[PDB]
Amino acid sequence: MIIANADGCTPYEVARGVTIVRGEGAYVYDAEGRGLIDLSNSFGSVMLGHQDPVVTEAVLKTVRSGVPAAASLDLQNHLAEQIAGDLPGDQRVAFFKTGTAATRAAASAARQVTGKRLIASCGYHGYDLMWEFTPPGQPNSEDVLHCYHLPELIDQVLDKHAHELAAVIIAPDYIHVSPEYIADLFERCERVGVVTIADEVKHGYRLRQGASVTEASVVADMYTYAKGISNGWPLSCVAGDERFLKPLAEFVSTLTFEAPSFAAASATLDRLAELDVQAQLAIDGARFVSEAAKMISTRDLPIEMAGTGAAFQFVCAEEVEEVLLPHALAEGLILEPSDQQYPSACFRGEVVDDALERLDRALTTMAAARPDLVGREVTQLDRVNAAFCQMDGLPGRPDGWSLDQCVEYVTAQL
Amino acid sequence: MIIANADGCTPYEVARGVTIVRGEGAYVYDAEGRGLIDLSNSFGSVMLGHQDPVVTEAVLKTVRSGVPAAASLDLQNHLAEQIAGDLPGDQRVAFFKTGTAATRAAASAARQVTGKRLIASCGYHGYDLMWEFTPPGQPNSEDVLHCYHLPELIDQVLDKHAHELAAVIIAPDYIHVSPEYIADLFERCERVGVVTIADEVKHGYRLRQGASVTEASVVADMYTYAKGISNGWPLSCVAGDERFLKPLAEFVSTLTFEAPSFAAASATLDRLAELDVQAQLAIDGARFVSEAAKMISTRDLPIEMAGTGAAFQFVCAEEVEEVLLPHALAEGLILEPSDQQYPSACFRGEVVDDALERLDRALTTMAAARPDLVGREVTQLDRVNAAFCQMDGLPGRPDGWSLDQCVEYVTAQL
Ligand SMILES: CN[C@@H]1[C@@H](O)[C@@H](O[C@@H]2[C@@H](O)[C@H](O[C@H]3O[C@H]([C@@H](C)O)[C@@H](O)[C@H](O)[C@H]3N)[C@@H](N)C[C@H]2N)OC[C@]1(C)O
Ligand SMILES: CN[C@@H]1[C@@H](O)[C@@H](O[C@@H]2[C@@H](O)[C@H](O[C@H]3O[C@H]([C@@H](C)O)[C@@H](O)[C@H](O)[C@H]3N)[C@@H](N)C[C@H]2N)OC[C@]1(C)O
Ligand SMILES: Cc1ncc(COP(=O)(O)O)c(CN)c1O
Ligand SMILES: Cc1ncc(COP(=O)(O)O)c(CN)c1O
Ligand SMILES: [Cl-]
Ligand SMILES: [Cl-]
Ligand SMILES: [Cl-]
Repeated sequence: MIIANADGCTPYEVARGVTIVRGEGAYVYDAEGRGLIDLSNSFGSVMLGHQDPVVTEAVLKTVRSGVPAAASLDLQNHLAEQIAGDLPGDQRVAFFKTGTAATRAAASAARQVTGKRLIASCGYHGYDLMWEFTPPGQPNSEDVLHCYHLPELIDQVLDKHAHELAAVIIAPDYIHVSPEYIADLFERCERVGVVTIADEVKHGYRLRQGASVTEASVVADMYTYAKGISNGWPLSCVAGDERFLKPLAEFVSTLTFEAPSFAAASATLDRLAELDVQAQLAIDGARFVSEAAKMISTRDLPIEMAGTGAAFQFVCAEEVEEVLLPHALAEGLILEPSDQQYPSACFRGEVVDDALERLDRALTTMAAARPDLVGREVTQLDRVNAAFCQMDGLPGRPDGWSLDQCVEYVTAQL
Repeated sequence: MIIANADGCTPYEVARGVTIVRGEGAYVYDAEGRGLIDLSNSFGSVMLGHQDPVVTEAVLKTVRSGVPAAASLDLQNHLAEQIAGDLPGDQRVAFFKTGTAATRAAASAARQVTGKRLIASCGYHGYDLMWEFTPPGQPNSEDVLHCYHLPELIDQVLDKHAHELAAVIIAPDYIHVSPEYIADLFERCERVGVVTIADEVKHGYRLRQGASVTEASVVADMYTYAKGISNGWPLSCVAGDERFLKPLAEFVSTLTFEAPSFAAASATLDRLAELDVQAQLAIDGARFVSEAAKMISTRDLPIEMAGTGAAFQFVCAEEVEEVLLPHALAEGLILEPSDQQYPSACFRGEVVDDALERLDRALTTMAAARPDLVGREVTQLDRVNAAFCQMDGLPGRPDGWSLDQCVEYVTAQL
């Protein structure tokens, strides 16, 4: 086709054989009027639900005013205050339009302050070539080294380059590793004096009202947000200590301060607080995951639930996931492949029961269509592969694997 | 304040002492209800006028549908077809959210295809550190060399690095240099086989329905657009030959394909065609500039008009511009400093006469407030300084200047 970039982080791939035309709350609707429970939510950018009435009213009033970009100083500063006030310490906030822009800007700030170039990384930070994964110990074309969330690989990069690193940037994750495991990655870098960036683009405002790493007893020099803050409107930020944010003074685009996205984001943060969204998702998602695990068990299918609350995953072999996903779609349940699911604030009350009923039907048709899968075992390699897709790293060194085997595994995935 | 990035390319700086609350058509309105003719138009991102009724209806319908990101395949492909169809050749289109993202992506594509790193540049391509200006012959921190629109500096970089360059990226401009001058910059690079990027972020869809360089008898391997295509909504693109666009397949963000901006952009391109916008601006802007020059002449003030149509500039010393701009604001006319003005499609009919009447009053109060300025001469250095701010380069080597003097001048501006 003529659109060159319809690949990568594009959501709703399971539904490419149907046509989605409307979204409302927890549901999206196809061209035939069928409602589907949406667990993609634009890859987690929709934290409140589609067409949230308060976000929509704020955007509509802003559009109808016609106020041009960079004129709504009170609103822009207010959103910055909202974001900074949820982080421990004294932060300034620089706004961008995508998560990739925010993470590259955070890295650029660290390079400007330290005068160093090399960056070490765990996780996916966006589409820019600076974030392209290369094997352990091999700097990519923009001088970024990738450590795959392993403390031993962080230790190697620190042993060889601690004096040379502008920063370490870590995307936290908690489905397959603990908060203590994530905190240890940050602390190893802090102890040698390396600037830290907590890449909260995925989890910021999803797991709690602020940065996920705060609850892991971590503080970072800079934090990046995008998905959680704006309910599907294109806004992101770097929030961090003044020393690192001052070099971003001129990091501005013509439409950095277009008003509709600021209105959406400020309303989103207020609504997340008002509806107690992250705490309620912890409860409702836990119920979904526990009941899903029970249904899988009674049907003897080779799937395991991992995680809970706002971030959980159907762990299974690729061959099994390729059956699960179409069977769920046929029952009106949209799941993202090779990733966590992304429930929104609308995944509460009867919506959870509706989703469970649809999953129950999908598991029944799956077992009837593919009886050869009933009784199949989930292997260690299934679990490792599922973790590597979800968190873009290894969930610690798997039991029985040497560090060399970990490096060979990761290299083979690229 | 807590917003770290309120500097740089932020529009409406002349109005930082007043509060703008509404925009409609050619006008914005302050908190006291006063209407001001807007010649910033969000630094030229508003090509149709604030709250264009057709763009607004398309956006509102899209917001009210709640359709999530990446679901409106027909609309996304349609916009790509609209853009590619206005360029000679067979293009594919990769979408981004800001002009800076598009120009960095175009440069990255050239690096991927050629396997080379060094880039040569004329003009401003955005806020990323890769676009930070350094003196002639000094590569910046991301291996970009800056040539300041001078053919002799392009020749030096080609003499030293032609075999090494991934691409040359040129932002065209036509206020202070001719289309033939711009074409020569591209042709010098073509002849030695270097990939060319026409950075049309400012002029694409402003001067004609497509790339400005097309009318200068230029073709480029890639083109970047942003300001002209979306009437203030955050959307940009790289449009170019398949060989260069294929490496951008995975250059995607979660909200690359959020629907409101695509609806705005597709409606904007249709409206620009329907209202014959660029041709009509050529006429109305020419009338404004000619009459403005006449009024300046009768009042004997040290200002010269440069350019015409959709892109013109009040050329004067910084000391004079600092009087002109507040005096124009006091008469309800918003001008951008140290740049061209950016009239929109609403700058037609009686709006042009209204703007001329306001300018006439501002010139009268200026002459009465600052009688010492009456009869002052505009110097060569005034003209060169004005060109350097507007086009981020030299308008050819000024008369009587050596190439060394040009290099020293540019170095002193950084
Ligand atoms: C197979 N090589 C992959 C490479 O393709 C790429 O994978 C990304 C992956 O990281 C992204 O996925 C990542 O980002 C998404 C978010 C963007 O929606 C998160 O939801 C998800 O948890 C995270 N794994 C996915 N969206 C696209 C793949 N091409 O980056 C990591 C990698 C291992 O190098
Ligand atoms: C004084 N050093 C400057 C440096 O500050 C910067 O200048 C930019 C300038 O290029 C931009 O201006 C540029 O981009 C704007 C567009 C973005 O609105 C265009 O309208 C304008 O014609 C163009 N000159 C201006 N918006 C911000 C300055 N800091 O980039 C060029 C430079 C010469 O290195
Ligand atoms: C953790 C993380 N960091 C950064 C990014 C990049 O953000 P974006 O897709 O908005 O460019 C992503 C991908 N969305 C992400 O999940
Ligand atoms: C010619 C040119 N190129 C690229 C850019 C960068 O675009 P943006 O401000 O949208 O990031 C600009 C500045 N807007 C520009 O004028
Ligand atoms: Cl709902
Ligand atoms: Cl009007
Ligand atoms: Cl961006």
